[PDB]
Amino acid sequence: MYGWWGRILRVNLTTGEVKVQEYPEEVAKKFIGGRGLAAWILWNEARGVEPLSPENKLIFAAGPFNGLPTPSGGKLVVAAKSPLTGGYGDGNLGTMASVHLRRAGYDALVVEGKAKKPVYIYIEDDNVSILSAEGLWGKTTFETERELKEIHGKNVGVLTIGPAGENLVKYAVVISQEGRAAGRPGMGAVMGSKKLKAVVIRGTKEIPVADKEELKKLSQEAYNEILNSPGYPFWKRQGTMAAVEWCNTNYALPTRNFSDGYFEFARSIDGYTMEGMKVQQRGCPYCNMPCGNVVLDAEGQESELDYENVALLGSNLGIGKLNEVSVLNRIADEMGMDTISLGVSIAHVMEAVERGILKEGPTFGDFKGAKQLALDIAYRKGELGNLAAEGVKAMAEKLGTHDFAMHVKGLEVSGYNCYIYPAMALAYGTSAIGAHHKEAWVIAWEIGTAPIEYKISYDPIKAQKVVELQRLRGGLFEMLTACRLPWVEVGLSLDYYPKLLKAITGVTYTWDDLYKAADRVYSLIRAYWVREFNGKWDRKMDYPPKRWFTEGLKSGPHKGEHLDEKKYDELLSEYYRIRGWDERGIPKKETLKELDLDFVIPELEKVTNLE
Amino acid sequence: MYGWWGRILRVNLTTGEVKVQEYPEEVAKKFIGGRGLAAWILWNEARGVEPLSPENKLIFAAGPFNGLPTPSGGKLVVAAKSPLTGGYGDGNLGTMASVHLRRAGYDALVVEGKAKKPVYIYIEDDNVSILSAEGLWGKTTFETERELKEIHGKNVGVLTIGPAGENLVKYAVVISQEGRAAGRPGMGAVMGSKKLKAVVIRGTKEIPVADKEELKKLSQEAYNEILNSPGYPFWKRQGTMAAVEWCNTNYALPTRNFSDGYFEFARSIDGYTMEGMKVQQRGCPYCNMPCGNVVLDAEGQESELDYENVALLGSNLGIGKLNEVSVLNRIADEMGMDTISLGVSIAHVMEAVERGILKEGPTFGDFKGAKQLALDIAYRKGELGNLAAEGVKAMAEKLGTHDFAMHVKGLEVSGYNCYIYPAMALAYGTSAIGAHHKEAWVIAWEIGTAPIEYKISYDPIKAQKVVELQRLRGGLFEMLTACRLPWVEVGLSLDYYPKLLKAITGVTYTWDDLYKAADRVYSLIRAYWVREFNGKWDRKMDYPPKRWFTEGLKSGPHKGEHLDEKKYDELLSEYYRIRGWDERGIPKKETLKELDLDFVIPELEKVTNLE
Ligand code: SF4
Ligand code: SF4
Repeated sequence: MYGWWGRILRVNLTTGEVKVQEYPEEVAKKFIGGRGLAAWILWNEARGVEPLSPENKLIFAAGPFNGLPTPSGGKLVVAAKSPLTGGYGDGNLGTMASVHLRRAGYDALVVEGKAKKPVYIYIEDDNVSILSAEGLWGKTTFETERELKEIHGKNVGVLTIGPAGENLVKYAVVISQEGRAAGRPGMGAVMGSKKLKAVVIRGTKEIPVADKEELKKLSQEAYNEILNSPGYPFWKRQGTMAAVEWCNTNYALPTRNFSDGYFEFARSIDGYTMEGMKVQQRGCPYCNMPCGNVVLDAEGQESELDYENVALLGSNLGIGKLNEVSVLNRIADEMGMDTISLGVSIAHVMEAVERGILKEGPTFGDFKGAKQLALDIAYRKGELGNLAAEGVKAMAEKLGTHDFAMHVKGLEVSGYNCYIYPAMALAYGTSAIGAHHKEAWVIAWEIGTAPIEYKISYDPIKAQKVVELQRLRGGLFEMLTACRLPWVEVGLSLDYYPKLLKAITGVTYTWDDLYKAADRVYSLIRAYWVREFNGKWDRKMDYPPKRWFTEGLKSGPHKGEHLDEKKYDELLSEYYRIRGWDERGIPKKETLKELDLDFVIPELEKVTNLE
Repeated sequence: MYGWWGRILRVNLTTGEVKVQEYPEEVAKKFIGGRGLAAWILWNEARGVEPLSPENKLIFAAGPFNGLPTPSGGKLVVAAKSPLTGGYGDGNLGTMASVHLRRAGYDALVVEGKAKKPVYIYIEDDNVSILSAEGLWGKTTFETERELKEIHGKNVGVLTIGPAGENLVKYAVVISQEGRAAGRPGMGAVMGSKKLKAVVIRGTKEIPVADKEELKKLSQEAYNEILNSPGYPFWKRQGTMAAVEWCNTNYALPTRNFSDGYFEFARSIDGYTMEGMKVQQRGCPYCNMPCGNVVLDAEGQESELDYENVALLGSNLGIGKLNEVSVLNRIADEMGMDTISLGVSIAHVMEAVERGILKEGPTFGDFKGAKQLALDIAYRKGELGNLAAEGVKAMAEKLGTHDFAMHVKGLEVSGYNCYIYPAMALAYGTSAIGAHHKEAWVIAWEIGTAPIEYKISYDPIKAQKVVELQRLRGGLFEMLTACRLPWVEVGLSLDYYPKLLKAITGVTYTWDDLYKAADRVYSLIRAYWVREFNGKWDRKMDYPPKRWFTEGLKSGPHKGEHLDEKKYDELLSEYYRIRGWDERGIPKKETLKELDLDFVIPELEKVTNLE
């Protein structure tokens, strides 16, 4: 076997047992890695488990591209049954831990059980130990990684959780290298529930490559193509922050809990403003187009800015000064909580306060109040911090505020306001893990323009475009696993991927093979949700928030415009037709058989009727 | 088996293999623990090795008293073939590592081999790992322990080496809890030679004891006997520092490389001065008479003062301000170098400089110059610092200054100047590990008074006294292994010891059994020296420094007086007569047989003729 090790590191925190599981080359070829491998593991090992119980499996899954010098191939997938959504949950982050896990001889790391006290997992090739982290517990993510490196050396990959993870904030994430984050659906809370403070990894092994020279050649070509792309200069300057102006121009910038798609103060929180306050730039392993832009916040502290962070903690909160939004951003990284769900939870509180629903709490534009709430959420201080720490779905159940609860499947909607964007609304509605733009950022195509540089339509071809994008963004890139931005942003040819894959693994994958592996992952993931939800499931699970159907844009040429539910419903049926799912969004028996998921049928039938 | 576990933790840094060695209860009964067990291990496993080579064995040996709540029972022996003397070397320190090692299920820890890069050993009960210490290398002992606890928590025992150990200073030691030190004969250099930066230990097991109720009863009585002793109040005030005035009054205070036994500025570095500058008091585990007296030095830094540190870095260097001596003391602790050998080496340089033998270097009374040289020794910076880092024996050979090289067997003489004290000179001459007062502080008995509160003689009875004290101090207390101070200083009855040993192990030891066990250890150690010296050995190996014969006291009523060679030689023969050793200081065959050391005979016969 080349590329894949066929090895998965297993750590049981309850028993202290550490072992290496060998999985068949057939499974590796069939699921490829990252999310695929994770979905296979969770389907088999997390049936009916409580997300915060010792039985949940915390998975760190790499893929064949990882550990090797592949173009922006320093990504890693973190997965577990989600404490926020109750379904399959995952996330991705660039981190040296990805390079080291693979160079240490493993394709993935699976943590089960729960330690008796705070501990961290140490991995140096074949030497794996569960060590006491009593001294680290309570420290920020930044401080935890800094201290671990002060002991073991700079040459290690470190994954940590901060107080939000330790306190089981439902959208707590895993942090690496002060800025890289993974696991919006609460991977950080699953990590915290096991009393797992960090993971330190070092690898030195040579990963067996089927064609060393092709690999080295293809990689050099791709790097050069990136360096020579016309978008490279502007990408180097603004990175994802170029989307603030682009979204504002197109009425897609979430403003005041998604109330409007335009923000009057977007310029003072945009990419140009960011350029003027940038002090450093860093990136993920093996990437020659770094986009981790670091600024100084209002308190003079370094903060790494990404578009989503700014959109959800800036315009979405009615906060118009980038230096202030940057303080909130830093807090999220330090505490280890998702900037998106954090911002949407805060915005939800702000709307409830302005409406008189909540007697106390911050209002839109209130930076000091937003900062205090962010901190109270991470430390679960007071009734408000505790409520908001649960996310908008849970919070809305308690407050009767479902009308303005911006989420899909319990996962908070990200940085694109879709009052007039049917395809993007469908992307959020059908995202495998819950509302996220990860799997299909189709709004650009719907508009005809993109950040590096209108008539509302429900054409069934939009459902086809979303499935196509999900195959690449929610499948391929989450399985390799590698950054999708070189392709998305600078236009690196997708042809490099199946070639790099054969050069590495020696297996020839055609685009249809890849499209099929991605579809298998999608149906398996959906199957997981259906099974864990005990068959209680229908098409409404794939609907975007009610706000986009009952309210419209508040300003500009498109004022009053919104989504037509009837037409959205028809577009959803088209999505199901293309995926081979029934009108409830559940995979059909024939579809499962065709995707080599026969094993799913018996289990799903114990819970509902299949078609 | 009670008391002893009969288990030794084994760590091979070259191969990375960790295993547990079981040894018979008969060996445990025979050698008891600590130095006894260490001597057994070195005899069998450090045969013909280079002290700084991977084959040398670094031993951390505890005894049956350790890990249990025994009066001042938190001591630990650190042993290995010495890079300073070439013979058997060991030292002792109080440390929570002692409590933890034994509660983790081990009687001792033996480290062999050499790591490719800096590492530290982590022990938590049965979970043992070799971890990267690449970020730690180069840090002071204080900072190393502090950082390790910032990761693993406060409930651990830690042993570290500082830059002096890393740089292989010949008298580098192992440090714990910013003040406790062990291994004057270079144990820190052996540790540094293996690229072992630290040992972190945690133990939670219940150590099996034969009679828990009697152990509890005896310990409470002993603790109360200490509290209620007439010497307790003055001890709590001055600790070992009371010896500065006592030695000065009796012309035993090493002054200017032992040139005199009287120092004109002794009051300014004495116990009363120490009391006026004490800011804290620390101690070893399970001790109710803590003696780690912490003062602020001339630089406002904390420094724990012990008599020897002050005598050898103060009066011995012509430095009369305690705050300045405390700066040197702190450097010795931070760097991890023996204060005694450091001071004697610096003192040697000062005399050579003032005699014009050395053209560059500090002179007596030169604090600034002494500080710079101490730092240069730790970092092996320059010709002078590298030379002094070798110790006086090696340094004297190069400079041809043997006439004033104060050492015995290559270990520098400690804090008692013996121009007029034959028994104490015999104590230094016959000390099992080289010049040290550890095994027999007979000078107090020789004069008739003690710090806690004369006509020179060579009576044969003085050799008997030295043997008796060696049995207790170099044997019993190094085997239990427990602090000898409660007995020496406040008069704790020695009768508690055999009784406590019985309550713990279930085995009865009469005083004759203990004397025999101690004599067995003394002959096995002497046999190790002879064998490692390839048979090149004679009575002059047990001679005190030449200066005590060729010069006399420079002050007071005893001005001009010194030791007589012929008379000392007869006293030494009396010592051998009592020990059953021949006129070359080598154990006789019948003595070895009597002490159950038959196995030693064949090995000694390959290098010399036995009697
Ligand atoms: S483009 Fe940005 S997110 Fe992608 S690998 Fe490079 S630094 Fe990481
Ligand atoms: S008397 Fe001093 S050296 Fe002995 S155990 Fe107590 S604190 Fe340690």
